[PDB]
Amino acid sequence: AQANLDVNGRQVRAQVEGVNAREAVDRLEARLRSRLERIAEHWEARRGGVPAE
Amino acid sequence: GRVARFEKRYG
Amino acid sequence: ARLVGVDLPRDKRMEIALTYIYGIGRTRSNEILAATGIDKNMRTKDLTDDQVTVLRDYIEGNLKVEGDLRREVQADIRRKIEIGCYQGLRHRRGLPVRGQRTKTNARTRKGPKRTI
Amino acid sequence: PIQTVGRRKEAVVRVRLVPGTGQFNLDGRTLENYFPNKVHQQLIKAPLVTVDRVDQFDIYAHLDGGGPSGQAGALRLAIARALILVQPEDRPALKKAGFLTRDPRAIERKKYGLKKARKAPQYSKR
Amino acid sequence: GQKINPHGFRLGITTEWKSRWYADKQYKDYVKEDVAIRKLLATGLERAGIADVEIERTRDRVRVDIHTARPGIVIGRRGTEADRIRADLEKLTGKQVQLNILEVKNPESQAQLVAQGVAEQLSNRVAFRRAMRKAIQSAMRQPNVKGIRVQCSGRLGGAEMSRSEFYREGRVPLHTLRADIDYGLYEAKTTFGRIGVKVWIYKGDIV
Amino acid sequence: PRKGPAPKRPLVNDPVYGSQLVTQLVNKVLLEGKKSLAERIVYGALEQAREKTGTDPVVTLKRALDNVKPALEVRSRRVGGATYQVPVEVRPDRSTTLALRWLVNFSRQRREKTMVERLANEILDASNGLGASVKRREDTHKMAEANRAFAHY
Amino acid sequence: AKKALVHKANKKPKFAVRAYTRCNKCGRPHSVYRKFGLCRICLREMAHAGELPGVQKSSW
Amino acid sequence: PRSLKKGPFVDDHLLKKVDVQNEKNTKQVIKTWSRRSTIIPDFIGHTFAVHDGRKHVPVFVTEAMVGHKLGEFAPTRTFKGH
Amino acid sequence: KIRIRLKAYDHEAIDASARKIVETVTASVVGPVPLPTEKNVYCVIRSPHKYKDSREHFEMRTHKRLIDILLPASVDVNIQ
RNA sequence: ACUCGUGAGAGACUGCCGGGGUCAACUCGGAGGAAGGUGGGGAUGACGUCAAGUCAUCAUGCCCCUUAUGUCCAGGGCUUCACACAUGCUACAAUGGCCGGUACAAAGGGCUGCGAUGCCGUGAGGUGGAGCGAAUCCUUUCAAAGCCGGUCUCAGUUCGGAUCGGGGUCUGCAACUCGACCCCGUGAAGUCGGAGUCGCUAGUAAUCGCAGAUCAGCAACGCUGCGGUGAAUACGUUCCCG
Repeated sequence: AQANLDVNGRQVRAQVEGVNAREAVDRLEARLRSRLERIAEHWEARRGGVPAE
Repeated sequence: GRVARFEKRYG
Repeated sequence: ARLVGVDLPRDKRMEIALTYIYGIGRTRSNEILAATGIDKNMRTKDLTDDQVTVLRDYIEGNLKVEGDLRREVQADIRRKIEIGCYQGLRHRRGLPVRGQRTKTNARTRKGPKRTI
Repeated sequence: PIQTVGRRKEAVVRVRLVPGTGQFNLDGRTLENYFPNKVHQQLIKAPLVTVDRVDQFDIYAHLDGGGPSGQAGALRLAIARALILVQPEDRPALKKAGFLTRDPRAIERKKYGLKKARKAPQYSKR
Repeated sequence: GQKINPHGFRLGITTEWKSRWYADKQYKDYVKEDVAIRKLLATGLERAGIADVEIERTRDRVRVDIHTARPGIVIGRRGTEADRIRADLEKLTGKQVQLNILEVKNPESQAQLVAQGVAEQLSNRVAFRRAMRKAIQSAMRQPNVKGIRVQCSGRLGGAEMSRSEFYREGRVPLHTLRADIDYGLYEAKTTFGRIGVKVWIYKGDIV
Repeated sequence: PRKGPAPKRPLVNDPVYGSQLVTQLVNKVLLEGKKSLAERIVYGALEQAREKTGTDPVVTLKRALDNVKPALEVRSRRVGGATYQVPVEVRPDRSTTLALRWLVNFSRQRREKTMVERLANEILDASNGLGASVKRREDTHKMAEANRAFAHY
Repeated sequence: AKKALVHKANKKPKFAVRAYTRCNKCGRPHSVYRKFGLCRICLREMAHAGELPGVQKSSW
Repeated sequence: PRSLKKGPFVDDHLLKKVDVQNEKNTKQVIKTWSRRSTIIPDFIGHTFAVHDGRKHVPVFVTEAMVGHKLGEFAPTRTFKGH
Repeated sequence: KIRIRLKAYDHEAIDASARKIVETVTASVVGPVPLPTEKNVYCVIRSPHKYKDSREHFEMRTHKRLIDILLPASVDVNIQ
């Protein structure tokens, strides 16, 4: 299973293997969720990396 | 008539 | 001026003003203007009534325009439809009739895009 | 007599110079009928201007290849070479003017996979 | 794909064409009968290592020069093999065709012959490593041979997984134009499939 | 430009006016390589301005440039992982380039039925301080002023 | 290609609009060169092997 | 369309079929495979079983449809909608 | 006067042919007048399947020499 | 004699000078030269990665079909269309449309092919065959953008050409499904295009035309080459990607 999303110009793609369609789709969904979590780039996700003090 | 058009076209 | 029931534009060169007739384009306008003799570069507001008459009689003589041409085209399309030919049912459902591709294009016959 | 050549990106100009008046004979046509552009005339007459020797040489030219701009450039280079042949000692003034250097700016060869020499096909990441 | 064929890389500089004739209208049929002759000579002779095949054509007359490491096997003492090859070469619409059977001076500095031997040993029962070691060590003894690389790919040893292995000794600058690289490729037929063998050999450089 | 600044092209002087600025202008208005048409447009615009005002093209062109030449601009600068609109001083070459580009672009949107007439009207208005390019310069200077607090970095 | 089609290519019919090139050595119908009578793959391989008298790599 | 010099293209098979059909003034159903054959005024009464790809469609010729080809009246592709 | 036309795919071969041709005819000769080389260019796709963007170019070059007066299989001779 | 064609050769090597430099690599500037610092562009792609692509160029281990999954033929299909995505072409016009005149290229192809003069059509095109296996003849003598003159006057227009009706030419045994082109008429959307996104550092982007392969004909606006005219910008690595 392969998935490609265009989140506001940013390409997020994932690929998984499975023994059947259902398992592959579920693993693909989990992988895409992790990728989107790592992609956020909004303030809440970019506030701990901004230099402080 | 279409037949006349055939005659003038081909004859 | 009123020509075959068509109001010519206010100020146009004569052949391009005559283009406004449904049965006349540019080549037809040029050749008929050459045939009857009135100048091609002369405007619509300079037409004399005798000129209107001569274009009227020439056009009604060796040309078919406006309502007769429209109804003849419509009758031809309808007759092509009713004989069951390929172009018949192509006309019936509003699809291109000259073998054009329809997988993506042909929005002209399909009309504006619809979503579903 | 003296004869020289100028080359500019597929344009070739063979020039013959005599001490006559400032008359240009480009394949039988004058500087007006040929080259109907003021910028091209400046580009032609620039070596004469910097060498001060305007209107004291009658020029004949054989032109082949390229377009008006390349032909004008090749003609200017040929005029500069004719001037240096006739009078050597003004080489600085010409050379510092750059008229004595051939321009190696040719059309870059087209490459496979690209629409043009450098233009690339549009790539969509999606 | 990484490396282009070395013979074609230096075709116009170091190596020479394997077919020599001129044709404008008759280029296509000349090519047809050329490849027919090549396949006929490849299928007919397999015991003696056929190093090379040149073909020259002038109008009617064709000269086919074939190189082998064992000329006696491919030629007949009464002309039987010569008669066979002559008869099968007439039948290829070669009109008047004459053959020059020749022998290579060193049959271990030739990359094609080395690949031939390596494939023949690897086919029946020989472990591949022994084949490359013996071939390389035998190649180094020759005087003009200054470098050699031997590489085999496929299901080596009848395994279920394909592998690629290569051994080198000396200098093999495939990027250098003036250096000549004798290149030889051959496919060994094993019960588990086909194994590809490539050999590059460096004997000095020409200018 | 990662390894350093790039050399500049030394464009040549004009034949019928002998100034660098008009050649820069014809290069700016150039489209699709039609240099002859661009030169015709620029020369016609200069002649139209001369006929309207009665003075030399170049002096009123320079007056228009000085009227529309900017001195302060605003750039997006990222300091400490945060972006701000910092006012920046403009080098003379960049100011001239921006002024010429604004003149050409705003003359392209006029309604004088022809490129030559639009360009002539725009250059005359800029000389008198009425052109839209003058308004653009006023707005960019105002924006530079409004963000002066971010001038320290 | 298939042996049957390759052999059928050699038959001369009453109608020449149907004759296909079908490169000689392997019968590939697509991308056949008239001068050599070989498809692109075979043309490239034989050119690299040097079997074509005159053809060589390009550089310009 | 076909050039006027060459004449209309009608296949010989259904040609001789229609001459032997009209010689006794009886019009039985004629089954044919040549869609490319045009329509001749000699077909005015005859009805053809023109091939489609799966079966043969019956087409009764009239005066209006002369000059066309048989394949016009045997639609190949079947599309009803999505 | 008859024209001797040499066409060859190899350069050095064409010089050799022209040279011994003029040697054996020397008859007054015009010399091996060169003629423009004829170039045939072909572009092919490297991969058997897809990969269109990877192309390889080949050429065949024909050298022509002219002899006007008053062999290896590579070079031909056309006498007219 | 000058180009040009194609053979041989020379010519760029930090060669010389000045300064930085561990007197070292290397670097900055200058002279000379056509070219100054791997001159410009190509061919060339290390060990390997991604079980990348190709059992449909080809070969091939194993499995499978073998009165068929082999083989011959006609017709049809690969061209279907309520939609979605991608690559391109033409436009939305006055830096333009149309008409008349007029000047400059390179490269390539041609024998059962290129095919001229002349004649007949408005035009595809028809008749005809001069000369050419071609630095010779034909592709016209080759172009278009370009320059000059006239007209149009900012409008869904003299823009745009889709779609449709009618009439033809050529190839092919055959242009219905399913060719291209020519003539007359018809004259849609389209007013510079949201979020977002792509290419390009100089003979480059942009724009204009020409040729070739495949090819009986063409879906070619695609691909591979050739030349014509030819820009803007680069302060500098903080941010984005590798």
